[PDB]
Amino acid sequence: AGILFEDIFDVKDIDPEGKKFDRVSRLHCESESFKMDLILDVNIQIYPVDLGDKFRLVIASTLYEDGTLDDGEYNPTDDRPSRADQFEYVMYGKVYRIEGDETSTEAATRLSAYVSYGGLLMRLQGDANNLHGFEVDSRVYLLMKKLAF
Amino acid sequence: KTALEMVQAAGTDRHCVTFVLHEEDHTLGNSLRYMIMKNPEVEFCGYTTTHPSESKINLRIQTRGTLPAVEPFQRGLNELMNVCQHVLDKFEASIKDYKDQKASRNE
Amino acid sequence: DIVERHLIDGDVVLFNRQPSLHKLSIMAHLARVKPHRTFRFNECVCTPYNADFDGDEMNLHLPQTEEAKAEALVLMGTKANLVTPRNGEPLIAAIQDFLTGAYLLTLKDTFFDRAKACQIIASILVGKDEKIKVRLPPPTILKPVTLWTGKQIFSVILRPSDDNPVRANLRTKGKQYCGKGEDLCANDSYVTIQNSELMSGSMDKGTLGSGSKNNIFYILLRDWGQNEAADAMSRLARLAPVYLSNRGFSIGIGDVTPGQGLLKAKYELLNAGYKKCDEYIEALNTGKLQQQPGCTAEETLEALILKELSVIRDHAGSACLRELDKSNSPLTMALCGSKGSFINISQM
Amino acid sequence: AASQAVEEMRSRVVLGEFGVRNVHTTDFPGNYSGYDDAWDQDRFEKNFRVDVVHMDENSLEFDMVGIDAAIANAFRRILLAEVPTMAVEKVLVYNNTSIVQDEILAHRLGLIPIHADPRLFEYRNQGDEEGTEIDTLQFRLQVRCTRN
Amino acid sequence: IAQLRPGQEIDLLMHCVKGIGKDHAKFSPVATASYRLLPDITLLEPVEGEAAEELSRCFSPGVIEVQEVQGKKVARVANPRLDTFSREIFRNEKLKKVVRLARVRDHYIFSVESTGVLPPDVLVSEAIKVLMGKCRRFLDELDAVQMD
Amino acid sequence: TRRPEIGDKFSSRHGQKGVCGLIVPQEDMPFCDSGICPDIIMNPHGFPSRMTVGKLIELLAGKAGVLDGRFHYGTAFGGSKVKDVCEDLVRHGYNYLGKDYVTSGITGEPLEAYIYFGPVYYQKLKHMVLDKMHARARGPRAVLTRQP
Amino acid sequence: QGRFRGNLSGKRVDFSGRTVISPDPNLRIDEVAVPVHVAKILTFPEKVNK
RNA sequence: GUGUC
Repeated sequence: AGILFEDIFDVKDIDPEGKKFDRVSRLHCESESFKMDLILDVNIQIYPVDLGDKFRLVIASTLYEDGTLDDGEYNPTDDRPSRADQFEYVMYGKVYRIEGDETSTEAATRLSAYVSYGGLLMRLQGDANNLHGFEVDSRVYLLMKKLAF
Repeated sequence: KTALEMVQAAGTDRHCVTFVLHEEDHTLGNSLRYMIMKNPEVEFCGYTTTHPSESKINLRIQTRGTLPAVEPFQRGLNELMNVCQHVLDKFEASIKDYKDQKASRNE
Repeated sequence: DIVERHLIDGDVVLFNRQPSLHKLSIMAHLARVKPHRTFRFNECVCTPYNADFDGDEMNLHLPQTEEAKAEALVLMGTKANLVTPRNGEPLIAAIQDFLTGAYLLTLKDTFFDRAKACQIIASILVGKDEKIKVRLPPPTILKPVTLWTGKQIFSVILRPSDDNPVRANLRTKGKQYCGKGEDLCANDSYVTIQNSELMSGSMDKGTLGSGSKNNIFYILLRDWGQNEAADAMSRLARLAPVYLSNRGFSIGIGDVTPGQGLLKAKYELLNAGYKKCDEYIEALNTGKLQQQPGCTAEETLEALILKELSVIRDHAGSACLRELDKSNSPLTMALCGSKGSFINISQM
Repeated sequence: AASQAVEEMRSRVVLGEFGVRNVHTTDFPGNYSGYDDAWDQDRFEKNFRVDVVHMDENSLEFDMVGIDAAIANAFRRILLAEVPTMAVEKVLVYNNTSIVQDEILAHRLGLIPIHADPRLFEYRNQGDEEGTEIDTLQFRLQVRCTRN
Repeated sequence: IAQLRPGQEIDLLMHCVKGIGKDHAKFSPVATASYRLLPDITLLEPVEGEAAEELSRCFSPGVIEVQEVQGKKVARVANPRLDTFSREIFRNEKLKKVVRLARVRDHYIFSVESTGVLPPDVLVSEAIKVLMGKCRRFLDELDAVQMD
Repeated sequence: TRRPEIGDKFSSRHGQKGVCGLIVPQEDMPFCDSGICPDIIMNPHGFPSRMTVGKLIELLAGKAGVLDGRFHYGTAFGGSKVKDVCEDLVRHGYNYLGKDYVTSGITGEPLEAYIYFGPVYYQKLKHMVLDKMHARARGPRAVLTRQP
Repeated sequence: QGRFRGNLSGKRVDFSGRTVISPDPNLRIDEVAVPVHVAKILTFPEKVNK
């Protein structure tokens, strides 16, 4: 189980600066286990997220538990039951611009990470040890699912 | 005369094939690309015109795995032949029944 | 034995214009015979000749000796001559239509599928590309729909295949940079291409425009060889225009219409401007208007009301921007910067 | 709630105040991860149907259900060009004494359609201007103006 | 065709041949070949009387009928077919959330209008055979190609 | 007698001159609904810089006139406004200002954005490419100096 | 219209032409289309090798 | 001398 990161987030704000696009909107989330600011963009036409909802976000690679790492992705083939059928939102992007917090000039331990899913941006902040992997160049799959309780 | 030519890629021997069709337009290109996209064994399929003052169309077909790109071409072409055959067979009967019914109700 | 044959394809032929001012007004290209009884050439190289394409008649020369046929190919070469000796900016980048198409393609709003992606990259295998395998990048969003993102379509011009060693790296801002964040911008006007694939931002007049630095083709020619810069300049001119034609870009009279809430916004400004300007008349007649600059009475009054009139126009233009839509064709062209500016919008 | 808008996105096309959404036709395998469509020929035969709304002397109005835009556009494109018919090509003028041009007269005569069955006639070989019996129709015109 | 005066004469002999519409416009066997997507007008909330009567005028006549039954002045869609799309509902934003305009993307209304050379009901049936004439001619040479 | 070809200069009677580009057949040039094809494709990129608004007004007035059946006055410092003409374009059934629903022909898919259609008075100018075309290799020379 | 910069500098060239230009976004960056009517007039001398 | 760039 190559899980890079997994947590439960709640949306505090959504699209604060009016509205510019017609299919994409900004999302502001927060957590309870570890203090962290998660910002991403998701399609509203497909995934109609609203205000004040709790979802589960998982960043990982190698969907199939069987293979070490496969060459090419096949759309309808289901040889190995992966983690995508249990969730409801899948993305495939890459990390870049590994920088940290610049406000605290002296000793701090807060690190940030930027991911680009082919145009849609994602910003993560949090603890140093919480980010275990998250290499500079890494192809990572994002998984989102609504948790209504 | 020259009906069609085959250009295979230098690297891929029988994976990426471009058929060059002579004296054709976007009519048979769009229907054929639709018929080949209906096939699940095809990754990339697409037609393009060389020049608007010419009639040479390059149509590329790529299959996922080790499979020649010549079989899906004729498969989709025969499937389109059957589709138009059935479309004509149904249209003829609809026209006939509507016409006979109108002639009956008129007089 | 000397034999003089007709013009065949693959000839170093000179093509130029008569009003020559700079040294790039004449160039040498490869000849191509086409039965249409007219001269034809790419629109990207129209800026060096400064043609207007309505009444221009350009001329053409044919070298006779073999010693000069090789000298006009290495010095007066289209691939070699891409920057200008005056400053050093690339003169051949793109024109209005291609810029608008590239801007409408990458908008963080476009979403294709598996079938349209195979068609947009189908019009790109036309020349020396028929013996080249094209790859399909992995799709981003596939739990529900497996739909494609338009920004990954644009990254195919840079790296068309796996064998081509093209790894571009650019990081710059646009003409609409909102600020308050380097790459968390509000209007996504920040281009960051890493390893020859677009990550963020929309292509505008400052990224792939003619007469600017930090250009895509310019950096591509500086990092890699110059032959790779010209092979990727025509690939965009075959990808952007067809998609723009199949998308639909048009302007009507409904685009430029004053809003009802806008007519009363400028009415207040015009009334206040008139009430304020028509006071300085009797103010001067009574004897007033203390003067800071060394000048005469009518001179200070000439500039005191000249700043009162520009305020009305500026305020009206600024209130008009909040009254327009997000699909206004003139506003779209102004944001892109192909042919137009905000001044023309505020004037119309 | 969202799955419904998802199946409605591909079924119908929505019209807005500015712009049209859901334009591309997505019914191919691999696109949707809930359904499967490869050919379904026997199922396609029972879903396709043709109706006739109105039929006039020289106009026919019909309806097609269960078909895409590709084959329909192909039909509409070949209805104009690839369907052959007869028209005037060559003209011998003996004595033109009028105001209209000879070229304009020939053009207007070629614009005149002909009520004839093109199925019986052949296709002309690469080139011949003498004119055989099977692939050339003769027409004569003669009129002179006189006073009353 | 032409106008004559006393002292004028015209004598011509023209040849009619077979051709396709791709060569010249005079070989077009059909005058108008077009189709239209089926309209769809879906209401969301029940309307009041005056709003219904004002919406009946915003559309083309014969789209939304106002039924007035003893207490109610409701609107009802009866036949959306005879409706030219003008999307005039977004003119007044008073209602602005009462109608949804859509186009069913499997329904096509073809309207052929022939010049008079041949019946238009046969032109569509001939176009279907012409479409497969090339699908067969290409397979004919593909047979010899794969024969090698 | 000459026909227009690639390289002929046309005007828009509004200070917009241009040489012809690509000659497109009738399978392309999409119709919107009724089957009307664009006779001359105009580029929307030359409008803002040239800053010509009278062109769209003239197109609108011409469309309204050809629909109604009366010539509209467009004199300077007066003529007709855009308030009484657009409300008259609604009675027929078209959109009120300029927009129409178009169906692309090369693909067969509708256009996301709407296109501006209408009749315009165009004019053909001189300086054809037939006369503005010269070439010489070895011809006569002068007697004073041996030069072309 | 003299002989120093009128004839010596000018020296009108042969094997040339001039024609109205038209757009064609189907060629490369270093390509240009020449009509066949002009190509038939222009000739290029070359010596025959083996 | 007129016309276009």
